[PDB]
Amino acid sequence: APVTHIWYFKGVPSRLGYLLDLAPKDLEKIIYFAAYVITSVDEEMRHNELSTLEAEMAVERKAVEDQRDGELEARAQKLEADLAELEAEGAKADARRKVRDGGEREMRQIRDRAQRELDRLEDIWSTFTKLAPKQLIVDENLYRELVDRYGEYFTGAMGAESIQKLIENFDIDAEAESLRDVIRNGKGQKKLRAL
Amino acid sequence: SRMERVVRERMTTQDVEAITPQTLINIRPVVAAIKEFFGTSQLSQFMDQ
Amino acid sequence: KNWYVVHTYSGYENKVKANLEKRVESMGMQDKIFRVVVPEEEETDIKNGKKKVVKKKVFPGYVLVEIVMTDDSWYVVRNTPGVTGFVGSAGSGSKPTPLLPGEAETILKR
Amino acid sequence: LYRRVINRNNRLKRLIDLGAPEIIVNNEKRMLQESVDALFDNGRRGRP
DNA sequence: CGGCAGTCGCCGTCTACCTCTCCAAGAGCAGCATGCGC
DNA sequence: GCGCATGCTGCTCTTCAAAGCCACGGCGACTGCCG
RNA sequence: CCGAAGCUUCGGCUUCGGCAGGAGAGGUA
Repeated sequence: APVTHIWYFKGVPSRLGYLLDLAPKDLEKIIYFAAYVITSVDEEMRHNELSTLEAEMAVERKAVEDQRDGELEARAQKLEADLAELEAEGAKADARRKVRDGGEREMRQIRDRAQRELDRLEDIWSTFTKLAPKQLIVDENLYRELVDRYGEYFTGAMGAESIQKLIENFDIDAEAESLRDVIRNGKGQKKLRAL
Repeated sequence: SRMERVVRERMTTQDVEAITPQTLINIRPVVAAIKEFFGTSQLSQFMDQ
Repeated sequence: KNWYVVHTYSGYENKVKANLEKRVESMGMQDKIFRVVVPEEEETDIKNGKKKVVKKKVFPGYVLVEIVMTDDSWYVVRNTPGVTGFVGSAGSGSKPTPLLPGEAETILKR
Repeated sequence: LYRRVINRNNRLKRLIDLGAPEIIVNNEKRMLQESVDALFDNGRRGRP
């Protein structure tokens, strides 16, 4: 398996980080198997599939809503029935007030579960729409999900084999003239970083 | 302290009714510390005569 | 309940298995850990008829261990006389990553 | 330091050419990287 | 966004010569070797 | 007399754990932090 | 490279034999 020379990464400064435009902590995390990075992203296939993916996502959206209302109707069924059959026969409805608060928190339990699911889908979509190369992504869960659903169009991994790919797919001239353009018309500290 | 750590760790892997104080105690760490102090140390110095 | 991985030194897989199975009860937690499996297979070889079957552990140095997750189970299955760590710790080792259903099944199905 | 590098490399090769799960292979690759780093400059990162 | 100041890591700190001592240990795996049984 | 099982000695590894102990000046990135 | 032993035509030839790294403490100018 490929490895990385210590002289060009743990120095002052980090020459590898200066070449790849990555913070040294990010390099340390990627190299020693603690985070992922996105090597490439096929944007043409993420353009001629947009509204189709949006329609499948709305299908799952509606299916999650259908699930929610299904078990909300059946929970309100059980509730209504039992509560109206035994609405504190004789005494004060302190039992139906305990299960009033408990049933409102049961409705909000399934409601926050459907909210959680809505958030999962929202973030998955956002990330799959804001996926540029050389972007570090942590949390194995999310990665695995993105690689299951939208497996293709996006490629990436961790370790020095994933830094060899970043170095191989590197264009010296474009970055060089970009830095010269920044130095030509710029001030502040971005000019110092370019220098 | 090293010997105490060893006996604490080994007291939970042996079977009861065959545990005696002589089977829980290791002498090697203590003699190692003593012979390491009296030899390669900066304060036990070769005497000048 | 998931299947995790543990990293012993070298040659101490069966002694870590024994010490762990003893400390399951001797310590005081019979409902946390459940099953310890040291992956093992065979090796075709003979000495003019007399067999040997070299103990070729299919994963030299690791011991899968079915376990739940708390704050005393981690303690017991990390101070065992032999284990070195909880292989899988990707990020301050704050919650070991469990083995994936598939791979766990195809390893056990050997 | 050479013996350590060779041992880790041999173990990694045998585990890769066996069909091992990803976690174990990743652990071995990290350990090989650390051994080579200690060969070239011992003490620069972590403990000697 | 935009300055900003503490902070944290890495670099360096004279030359030449003499004498002595100390420098992995515990655990585990075969390769036969022999006693005993039918 | 032959076949089974279990014990002498060379002989070759093996090393993640974790508490321990706590100048001085110069230079340069950097990094959370306040506005 | 040195030693021992043979051939030696006196240029030499042959046999055998043989090694030297770290850490700490004290001192003299």
